[PDB]
Amino acid sequence: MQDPYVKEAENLKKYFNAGHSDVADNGTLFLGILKNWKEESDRKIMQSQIVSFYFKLFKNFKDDQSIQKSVETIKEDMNVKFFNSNKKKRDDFEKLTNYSVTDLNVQRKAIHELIQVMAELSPAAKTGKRKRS
Amino acid sequence: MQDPYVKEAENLKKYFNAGHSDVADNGTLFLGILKNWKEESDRKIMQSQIVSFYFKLFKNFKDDQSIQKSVETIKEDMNVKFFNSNKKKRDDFEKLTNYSVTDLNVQRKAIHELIQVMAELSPAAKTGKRKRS
Amino acid sequence: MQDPYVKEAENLKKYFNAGHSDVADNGTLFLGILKNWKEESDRKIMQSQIVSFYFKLFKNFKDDQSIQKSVETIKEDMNVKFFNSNKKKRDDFEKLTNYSVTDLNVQRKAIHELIQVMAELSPAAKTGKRKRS
Amino acid sequence: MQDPYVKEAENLKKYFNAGHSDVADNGTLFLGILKNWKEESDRKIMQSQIVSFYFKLFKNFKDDQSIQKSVETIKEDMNVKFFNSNKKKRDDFEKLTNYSVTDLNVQRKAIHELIQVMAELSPAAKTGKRKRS
Amino acid sequence: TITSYKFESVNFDSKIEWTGNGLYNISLRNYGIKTWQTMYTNVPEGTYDISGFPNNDFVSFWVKFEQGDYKVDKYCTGLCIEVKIGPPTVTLTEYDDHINLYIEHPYATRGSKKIPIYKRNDMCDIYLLYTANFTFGDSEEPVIYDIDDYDCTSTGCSIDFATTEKVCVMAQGATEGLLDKITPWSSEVCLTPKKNVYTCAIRSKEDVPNFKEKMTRVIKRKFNKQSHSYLTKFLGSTSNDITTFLSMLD
Amino acid sequence: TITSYKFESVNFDSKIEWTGNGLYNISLRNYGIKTWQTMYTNVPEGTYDISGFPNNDFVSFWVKFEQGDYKVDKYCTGLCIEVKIGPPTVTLTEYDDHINLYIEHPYATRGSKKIPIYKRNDMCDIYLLYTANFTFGDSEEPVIYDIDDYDCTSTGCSIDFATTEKVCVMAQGATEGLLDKITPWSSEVCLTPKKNVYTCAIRSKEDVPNFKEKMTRVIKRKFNKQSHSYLTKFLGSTSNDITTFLSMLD
Amino acid sequence: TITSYKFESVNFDSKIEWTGNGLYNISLRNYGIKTWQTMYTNVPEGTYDISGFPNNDFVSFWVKFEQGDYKVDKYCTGLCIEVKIGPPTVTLTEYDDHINLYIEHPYATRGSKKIPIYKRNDMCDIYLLYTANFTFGDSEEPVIYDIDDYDCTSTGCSIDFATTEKVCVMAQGATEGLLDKITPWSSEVCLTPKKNVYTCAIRSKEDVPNFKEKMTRVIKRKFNKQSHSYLTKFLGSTSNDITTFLSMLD
Amino acid sequence: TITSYKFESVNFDSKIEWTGNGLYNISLRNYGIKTWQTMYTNVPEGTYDISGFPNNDFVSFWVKFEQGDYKVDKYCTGLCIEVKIGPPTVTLTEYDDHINLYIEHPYATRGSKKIPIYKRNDMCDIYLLYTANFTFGDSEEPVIYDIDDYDCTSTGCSIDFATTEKVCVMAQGATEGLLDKITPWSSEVCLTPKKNVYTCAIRSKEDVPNFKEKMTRVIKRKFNKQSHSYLTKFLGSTSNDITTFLSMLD
Ligand SMILES: *[C@@H]1O[C@H](CO)[C@@H](O[C@@H]2O[C@H](CO)[C@@H](O[C@@H]3O[C@H](CO)[C@@H](O)[C@H](O)[C@@H]3O)[C@H](O)[C@H]2NC(C)=O)[C@H](O)[C@H]1NC(C)=O
Ligand SMILES: *[C@@H]1O[C@H](CO)[C@@H](O[C@@H]2O[C@H](CO)[C@@H](O[C@@H]3O[C@H](CO)[C@@H](O)[C@H](O)[C@@H]3O)[C@H](O)[C@H]2NC(C)=O)[C@H](O)[C@H]1NC(C)=O
Ligand SMILES: *[C@@H]1O[C@H](CO)[C@@H](O[C@@H]2O[C@H](CO)[C@@H](O[C@@H]3O[C@H](CO)[C@@H](O)[C@H](O)[C@@H]3O)[C@H](O)[C@H]2NC(C)=O)[C@H](O)[C@H]1NC(C)=O
Ligand SMILES: *[C@@H]1O[C@H](CO)[C@@H](O[C@@H]2O[C@H](CO)[C@@H](O[C@@H]3O[C@H](CO)[C@@H](O)[C@H](O)[C@@H]3O)[C@H](O)[C@H]2NC(C)=O)[C@H](O)[C@H]1NC(C)=O
Ligand SMILES: *[C@@H]1O[C@H](CO)[C@@H](O)[C@H](O)[C@H]1NC(C)=O
Ligand SMILES: *[C@@H]1O[C@H](CO)[C@@H](O)[C@H](O)[C@H]1NC(C)=O
Ligand SMILES: *[C@@H]1O[C@H](CO)[C@@H](O)[C@H](O)[C@H]1NC(C)=O
Ligand SMILES: *[C@@H]1O[C@H](CO)[C@@H](O)[C@H](O)[C@H]1NC(C)=O
Repeated sequence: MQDPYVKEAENLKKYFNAGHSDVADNGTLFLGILKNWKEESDRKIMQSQIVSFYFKLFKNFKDDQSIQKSVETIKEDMNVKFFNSNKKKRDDFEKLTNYSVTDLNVQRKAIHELIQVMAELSPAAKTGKRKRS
Repeated sequence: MQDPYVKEAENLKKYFNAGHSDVADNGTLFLGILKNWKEESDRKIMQSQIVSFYFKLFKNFKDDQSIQKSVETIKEDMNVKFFNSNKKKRDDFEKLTNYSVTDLNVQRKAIHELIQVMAELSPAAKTGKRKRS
Repeated sequence: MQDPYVKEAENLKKYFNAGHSDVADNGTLFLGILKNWKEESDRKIMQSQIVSFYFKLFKNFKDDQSIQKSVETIKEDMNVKFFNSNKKKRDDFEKLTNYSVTDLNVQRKAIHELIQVMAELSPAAKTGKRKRS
Repeated sequence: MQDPYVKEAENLKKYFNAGHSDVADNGTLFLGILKNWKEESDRKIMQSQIVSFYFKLFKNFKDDQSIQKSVETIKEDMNVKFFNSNKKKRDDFEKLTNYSVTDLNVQRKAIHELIQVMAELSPAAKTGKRKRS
Repeated sequence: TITSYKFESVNFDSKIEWTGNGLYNISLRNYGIKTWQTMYTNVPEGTYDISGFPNNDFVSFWVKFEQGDYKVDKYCTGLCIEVKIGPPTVTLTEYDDHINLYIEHPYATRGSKKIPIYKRNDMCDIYLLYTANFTFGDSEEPVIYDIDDYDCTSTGCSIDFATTEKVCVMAQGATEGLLDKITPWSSEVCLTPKKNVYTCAIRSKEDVPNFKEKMTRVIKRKFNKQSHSYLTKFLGSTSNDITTFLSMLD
Repeated sequence: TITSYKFESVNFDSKIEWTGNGLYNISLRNYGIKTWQTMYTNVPEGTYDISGFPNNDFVSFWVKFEQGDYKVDKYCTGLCIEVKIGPPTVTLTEYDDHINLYIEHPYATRGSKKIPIYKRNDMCDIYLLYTANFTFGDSEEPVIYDIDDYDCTSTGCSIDFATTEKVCVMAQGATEGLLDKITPWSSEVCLTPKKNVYTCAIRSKEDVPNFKEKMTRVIKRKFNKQSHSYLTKFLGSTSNDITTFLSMLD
Repeated sequence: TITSYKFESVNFDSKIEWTGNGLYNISLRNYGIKTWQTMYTNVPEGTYDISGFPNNDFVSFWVKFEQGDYKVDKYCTGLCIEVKIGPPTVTLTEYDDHINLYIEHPYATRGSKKIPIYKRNDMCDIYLLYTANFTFGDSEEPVIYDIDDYDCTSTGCSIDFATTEKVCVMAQGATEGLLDKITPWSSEVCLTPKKNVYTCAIRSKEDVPNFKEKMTRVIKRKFNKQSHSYLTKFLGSTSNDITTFLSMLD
Repeated sequence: TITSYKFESVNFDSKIEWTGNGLYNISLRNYGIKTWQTMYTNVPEGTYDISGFPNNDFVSFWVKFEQGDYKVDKYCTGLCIEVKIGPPTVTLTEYDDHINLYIEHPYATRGSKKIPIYKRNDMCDIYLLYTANFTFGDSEEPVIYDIDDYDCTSTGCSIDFATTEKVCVMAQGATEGLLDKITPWSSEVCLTPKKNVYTCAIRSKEDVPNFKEKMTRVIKRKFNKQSHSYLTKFLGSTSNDITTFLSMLD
C-alpha cells in the first residue's frame, strides 16, 4: 500500500538479475492464473499457494544480508494485504505449510483427521439444502 | 457428500495403521486450525494449504495399488467440495503447487512478477477507499 | 331502506291522484337537479332544500288522518337517510326552516349575525391558503 | 374574502338599526347551530337553509335603493363562498327555493317523484354494504 | 278495447301481454318527458317486447293503446321498482393450489350485448350481495358463506379457496335497501379437486407476524452478514405496510 | 357623563380609554348572551384592561358605563374585526450544515401564558401567511421569500436554508380573506455563517432520480452481487414513494 | 478380560454394553486430547451410559478397560459417524382458518434439558430434511410432501395448510451428505377439521397481481377521490416489494 | 548506436525520445509474451509515440533498437508504475436551486476516443480520490473538501451545493495505495450565483425526522380524516427506509 514496497520489489528484481528480456520467456507463473479467477473464494485458494511459494523462496535466502530489508518489507506488505495484519492467521498458515509429508507420525494424524477435514470443506449447516432430493 | 467417502477414509485409516489411541498425541494437525477460522476467505486460505498437503501425501503413495481406489475416491470428494468440480480451477491449483523454488528460472519469473502479485492481493478498484486520507 | 317506504310512497301517489300521464308534463321538479350534482357537498345543498320542501308540504296536510301513517313512514325514512337518525341535527334543521323573515326582531338578529355567517361559509383555518398571493 | 364585504355588512347593520344592545336578546339565530356541526356535509345542510333565508330576506327589500349595493355585495360573497361561483349551481338552488307548496300541480309532481328522491338520499352504489345482513 | 294487460320485466327485458279485438297502436310515455314514443303500429293482441322504452328509474311510465278513437293508458309505478332480477351463474375452476368460485352477475341483454347488472347508473345502480351455500364431500350441513362485495367487479365475484374433497356450490343474490330484490338460487355446480397440501404465503392480517418471522430467517440464511440488517429493516417496513393494506378490509 | 371613549385591542389584549367626572361601574355584554358582566366597580377615568370579557367573534359587544342613574352603552362591531395583530419574532440559528430561520407567531397573553395566534378556534381561527425579506451579504436588492404554511406549526414557522455569506432577515404577516389583517414588519436579525460546501441528500422532487442513480451505484459497490438486485428493487419502490410524498407539496 | 463389547448412541445418548469377570475401571480418550477421562471405577459387567464423554466430531475415541495389570482399549471411528438419529414428533393443531402441522426435531437429553438436534456446532451441525406423508380422508394414495427447511427453526418445522376433510400425517428425516442419517418414521397423527371456506390474502408470488387488483378496487371504493391516487401508488410499491421478498423463496 | 534514450507516459500516451546516428528498427516485447512487436522501421532519431504497445501492467517491457548487426534493449519496470496521471477538468454550472461542480477524470486518448482513467481493468484499475479547494467570495482561507467516491462514475464526479456568493474551485487527484499517483492541480474555475433562499427536502440522515414531522402535518391538513391514518403509516415506513438507505453512506 505504498511506494517503498515497489522500491524494494525492484531492488529484488535487480539482485536476482531478473530484468533481462529473456526472463519473459514461457508465459507467466502467476499472472495468468490470478487473471482466471475473480471470485474472492477462488482467488484466496490460488493466492494462498502463491504466498506460501514466496515465503518458501524467501526462506531459502535468509542468509543474503544485502536483500534482507527488501524481503522483510515485501513480507510485511503480504502480512497486511493477505493476512490482514492478523498474527494468529499468519501463524496458523505458517504452521500448515511446515508440516512434513514424510514424517510417519504426521502422516497418521493427517489420515486420521481426513474425514473431519472433508466435513469442513462442505460445512453441513452451510450447504443450502432446503428439501430432500 | 456420501457414505462411500467415509468408507474409503476409514479404509485408509486402517491401511496407515492410524487407529491406535497414541495417534491422538500432540493435539491435532488441522482440526484446531480449521476451528479458528469461520470467515469463508480465511477458511479457503487454510483449506488450500491443507488440500495441497493431502495431494502431496497421496502422490507419495501412488504405487500402493491396494489403496489407490480409496485415494481416488477421496480426491474426487475434494474435487467436488473444494474445487466445485471445476477442472480448470483444479489444474491451475496443481500448477501452482508444482512450481519449484530451487529452479533458477522459476525464481527469476517469481521475483519479476512480485509487484503484480502484490497488486493482486489488494485489488485497487476493490479497496473501498471513498475519500483521501 | 325497505319495501314499506315504497308502499307508503305509492299510497301517497294514489291519495294525491298523481298517477295520471299528464302529471309528467313540464319536466321534473327534483329529478333533473339531483342528477346535475354528484359531489356530496353540492348534493347536500340541494337535498336540504328538497327535504325542507317536503316537510312543509306534509305539514300542510297534518289533518288528513287517512294518509298520516304514510307521511310518518316517509318522514322516518328521511330522518334515517338524510339526518342519519340524529335528533339534534333534525331539530336544528327544523329550527332554521321555521324562522320568519317578516318578523322584525328576527330580521335584526339575522342582519347582526351576517358577518359571522359569511365567515362560517369559508372557514379561515380550512381555506387551504399556503402562501401570500 | 375581503374588507368590502365587512364594510357592506356593517352598513346593513346600521340601516336595519340592529346595533342596539337589546338585539342580543334570545340567544342567536344561526351562530349556535353553525357551531354544533363541523362535518362538511352537516354544515352544508344547515348553511343551505341559512343561505335561502338570507336570499328571501333580501328579496323582501329589493325596493330600498339605498342598501341595494350592500345587498348585492353580500350576495356576491355568498355566490363565491357557498356556490363556488358556479352559476348553474346557484340557479338550481334558487329554482328549488321558489317551488310553491300550495300549487296543486307542483304538489302532484313532488309526490310523484318522492320515491326517486328517497333513493337519491341514500345512493345505492354508494352505500358501503359489503355483505348480506 | 283492451280486455287484459300485464307488464313484466326480468333483468330489464320488459314485455307487455295483452288481449283485445283488432289492431292497435302502442306507445309509451315516461314521467318528465312530453312526447309519447311509438313502439308498435297496427298490431294484434299478444306478447310484445318493449325493452328500452321505459326509463330505468323510480318514476312512472304509461303504455297507451289506440284503435281509431278508442284510447286507454296503462299505468306502471316505475321500472326500478317492478323489475325482477334473475339468478346469477356459478362456475368452479380447479388450479394447482386452489379452487376458484366465480359468480357471474345476472345480465341485461341489449340486443346482442350482455350488460352485467352491477352498480350501473343506467340500471338503477342495482347490485347484489351474494350468499353461497357450500357443500363439502357428503355433508348434509351446507356451509353458509357471505361474499364480500370487495371481491366483486362489474363482471362478477371471484373467491379462491382450498379443500381436498368434493365441493358443490350454489349462490343467491339480494340488494336489500329500498329495492328489496331477491334472486332465485343459481343452479348447483360441483368439482372434485386433487389431493394436495394447500399452503399460502400470507393467510390474513393475523398471519403477517409469521410471514415476517419466516422471511427474517430466510434473509439470515440466504444472504451474507453485511446485507442481513438492511434487508431485514426493509422487511420490517413492508410487513407494516401489508398489515396496513389488509386492515382496509376490516 | 362619559366625554371620550376608545376601545383598542392588539393581539387580543383589549383596553378601553375614557374620560368623565366621578366614579363609574363598567360592565360588558356580548351578543347572544343575556347577562352583563361587571368588569370594574366605582372606578375613575383612565385606561383599563378588559381582556377576556369581549367574546372573540364577529358579532358585537357593548361596554356600559353607569353612575347613579346615568347610563351609556358603547358599541363595538366585533373583536375579530377590530383586533390588530402585532409583528412576529424572527430568529436565525446556525448549524453545521445549514441556517435555520424561525418565525414565532404573534401571541396573546392570557395572564402568564403566551398563546400563539395561529388557527385557534378561540381566537377567530386567525393565522398569518408570512413574507420574509432576505438580505444576503451587502446586496441592495433584498430577496422576497413567501413562507409556505406547510412549514408552520402552532408555535411558528421553520425554514432551513444554506449560504456561505452574511444574511439578515425580517418578516411580515397577513391573513388575507375576510379579516384583512396585516402586521408590522418584525425587527431585522442577521447572522454570518461559516464557509462550507453545503450539500443535501434529496434537494427536491426533481432530485429523486439523482438520489436513485447514486444509491444504485452505492449498493452495487458496497454489497456482494447476490444482494445487489434485491436491495436495488427496494430502492426503486422507496424512490417512487419519496416522489409521491413530495408531490403532496405541489 | 473383556469378552464382549458394543458401543451404541441414539440421539447422542451414548452407551456401552460389555461382559467380563470381576470389576473394572472404565476411562475414555478423545483424539487430540492427551488425558484419559475416568468414567467408572470398579464396576461389574453391564450397560453403562457414557453420554458427554465422547467428543461430538468425526475423529475417534477409545474406551479403556482396566483390571489390575490387565488393560484393553476399544476403538470407535467417531461419534458423528456412529450416532443414530431417532424419529421426529408430529403434532396437528386446528385453527379457525387452517391446520398446523408441527414437526419437532429429534432431541438429545443432556440431563434434564432437551437439546434439539438441528444445526448445532456442538452436535456435528446435523439437521434433517423432512418428508411428510399426508393421508386425506380415506385415500389409499398418500401425498408426499417435502418440508422446506425455510419453515424450520431450532425447535422444529411449522406448516400451515387447509382442507375440510380428515387428515393424518407421519414424517421422516434425512441428512443426506457425508453423514447419511435416516430416521425411522414418526408415529401417525390425525385430525378432522370443521367444514369451512378456507381463503387467503396472498397465496403465493403468482397471486400478488390479484392482491394488487383487489386492493386497488378497495381503495377506490373506500376513500375519497383525492386520496385515491396516492394510496394506489403506495400499493404499487408494496406489491412490488412483497413479490421481491417472495422471490427469495424461489 | 543509441546515445540517449528516455521513455515517458502521461495518461497512457507513451513516447520514447532517443538519439543515435542513422536509421533504426524499433520493436517492443512485453513480459510473458514471446514475440517482439515491430513498432517502427528504418527511422531516424527523434520522439516517437508508442501508445498501445506496452501492456498496462506491473511487469516489464523492453524496447529494442536494431541497425544491421547492432542491437540494444531498453528496460522499463512496468507501465502502471511509470505512468504519470494528468490533472482533472473542473466545471461549475448554475441551476435554479443549486450549483453543480463537475470533475472530469483525466483521460487516455486511444485514437479519437477519450477513455476516462477510472477503475478500468485495461488501465491498471487506477482511480483518483479527489480533493477540491473551494474559494467563497473574497476569502483568503480556501475550504478543503474531500470528494466521496460514491459521487463518481466512469465519467467523473458530481457535487451539488448551494451558496449565494461567488465561488471558485480547483481539484487534485491521488490514488494512494501501491501506485502513489498524484496529479497536478486543475485550472481554477469560478461562478457567481443568483441571490436566493436555497432549501432542501431532505438534507441528510439526521434531517429525516424533520421530513417525517412536516409530511405528517401536510397529510393531516391536506386529506380528509379517514385517509389520515393510512397515509401516515406509509410515511412512517418510507421514512425508516430513507434512513436505512442513507445509512449506507455512513
Ligand atoms: C295508428 O296510427 C296511424 C298513424 O297515425 C293511423 O293511420 C292514420 O290514420 C288516419 C285516420 O284513419 C289517416 O288519416 C286519413 O288520411 C286520409 C288521406 O289524406 C284522409 O282522406 C282521411 O280523411 C284521414 O285524414 C292517416 O292517413 C293514417 N296515416 C297513415 C299514413 O297510415 C292508424 O289509423 C292508427 N291505427 C289504429 C289502430 O288506430
Ligand atoms: C355601582 O354598583 C354598585 C352595586 O350595585 C352600587 O352600589 C349600590 O348602590 C345602591 C344605590 O346607591 C345601594 O342601595 C341603597 O342601599 C341602602 C342600604 O340598604 C338603602 O338604604 C338605600 O335606600 C339604597 O337602596 C346599594 O346598597 C349599593 N350596593 C353596595 C353593597 O355597594 C353603586 O352605587 C354603583 N356605583 C355607581 C357609580 O353608580
Ligand atoms: C481402579 O483404579 C483405582 C485408582 O487407581 C485402583 O486403586 C488403586 O490401586 C492401587 C494398586 O492396587 C493402590 O496402590 C496400593 O496402595 C497401597 C497403599 O499405599 C500400597 O501399600 C500398595 O503397595 C499399592 O501401592 C491404590 O492405593 C489404589 N487407590 C485407591 C485410593 O483406591 C484400583 O485398583 C483400580 N481397579 C481395578 C479393577 O484395577
Ligand atoms: C529493419 O528490418 C528490415 C526487415 O528485416 C531489414 O531489411 C532486411 O534486411 C536484410 C539484410 O540487409 C535483407 O536481406 C537481404 O536480402 C537480399 C535479397 O534476397 C539478399 O541478397 C541479401 O543477401 C540479404 O539476405 C532483407 O531483404 C531486408 N528486408 C526487406 C524486405 O527490406 C532492415 O535492414 C532493418 N533495418 C535496419 C536499420 O537494420
Ligand atoms: C343453504 O343453507 C340453508 C341453511 O339451512 C338451507 O336452509 C338452504 O336450503 C340451503 N340452500 C338451499 C335452498 O339449497
Ligand atoms: C422587502 O422588499 C421589498 C421589495 O422592493 C421592499 O420594497 C421592502 O422595502 C423590503 N422590506 C422592507 C420594508 O424593508
Ligand atoms: C409414504 O408414501 C410412499 C409412496 O408410495 C409409500 O411407499 C410409503 O409407504 C408411505 N409412508 C409409509 C412408510 O407409511
Ligand atoms: C488548498 O488549500 C490548502 C490549505 O492551506 C493550501 O495550502 C493550498 O495552497 C490550496 N490549493 C492550492 C495549491 O491553491
